[PDB]
Amino acid sequence: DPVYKEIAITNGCINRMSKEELRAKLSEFKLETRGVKDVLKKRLKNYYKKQKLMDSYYDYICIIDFEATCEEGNPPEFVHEIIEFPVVLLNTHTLEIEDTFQQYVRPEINTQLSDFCISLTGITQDQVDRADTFPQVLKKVIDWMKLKELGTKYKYSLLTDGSWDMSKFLNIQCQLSRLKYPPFAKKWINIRKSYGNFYKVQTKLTIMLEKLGMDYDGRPHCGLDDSKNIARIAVRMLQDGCELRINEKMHAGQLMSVSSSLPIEGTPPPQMPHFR
Amino acid sequence: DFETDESVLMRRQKQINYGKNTIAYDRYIKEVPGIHPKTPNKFKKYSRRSWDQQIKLWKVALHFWDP
RNA sequence: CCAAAGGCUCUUUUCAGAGCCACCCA
Repeated sequence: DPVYKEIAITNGCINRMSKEELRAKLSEFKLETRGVKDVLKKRLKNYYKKQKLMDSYYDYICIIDFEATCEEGNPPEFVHEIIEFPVVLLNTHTLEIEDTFQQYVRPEINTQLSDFCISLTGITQDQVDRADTFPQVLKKVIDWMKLKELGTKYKYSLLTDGSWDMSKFLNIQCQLSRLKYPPFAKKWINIRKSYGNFYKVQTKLTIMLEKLGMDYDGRPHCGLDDSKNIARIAVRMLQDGCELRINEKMHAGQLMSVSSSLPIEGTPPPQMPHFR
Repeated sequence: DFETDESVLMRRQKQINYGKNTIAYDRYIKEVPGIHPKTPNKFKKYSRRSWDQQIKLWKVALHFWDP
């Protein structure tokens, strides 16, 4: 289409603008003016593309950020057990956090939280001592998603800041609890991978917010708060015109990338996995 | 030692053709150095990141005969 | 010399678009 020709040209034109020039046009068009040079270049390019060009998309996105038992020094051969299971429901149309779920989990092996863990996450020994076991919390999480009608009435996907919440934490937690890894959790959106490709900028939640001109809100390493801050990042990216896509999956208990070359992946409705 | 791989050479040549098949490139050869855009040498050994960058800077440069 | 360059891969949106790996996740 000839209109793309016109876009590629403006793109190059925007590629040569300085930060102030960029900051100027965006202001002029009354758009978000915060963020590093790359964020702005991208923000401005999509404005045009969008303008010069005038769903199959997810209705909701579940942001999940686990906290787990840990130890000082962060050793590689550590057996982590999930202690906080949060979920933040993001309405892609409304672009707002519709609802949230939070529960602490009592670990079966590392029953006693180290001091490092307690100070890092802010989760106390009493909170965990009186919490439920992973399978029980997983049941409650699944019942909560079912009440939201995810997978049935609504098209949705899981989203995480990285690939370890799914590929590592939930993965070994399932092994420890002796249950089969949940099929609804085999594919997901790794917001970091997206963020890097979209804006062209390591990746810490704290760094992604910064390069966006955003301030963190809540207690760091509180599962729910990070999740809520990750949702602020997803909202902003959707608003900057990024089409977040399931980009990673679990196959044979091994992390694999999902091709951006395939139709929008719809996640199955949640179902409590079986033991064994 | 240089680049011998036919598939690499062919891919690079196509990239160069994309640049040469522009009119700014023909405007260039009509008129015309040190700043004058020089075509990347495909037989040279370069990393993928370096080759692509040279091609990107070269193509941008040729439009000095355009916007 | 210079210039280019993290290692790679796809596309005429090629003044341009897209992706994988590495790095990062408590």
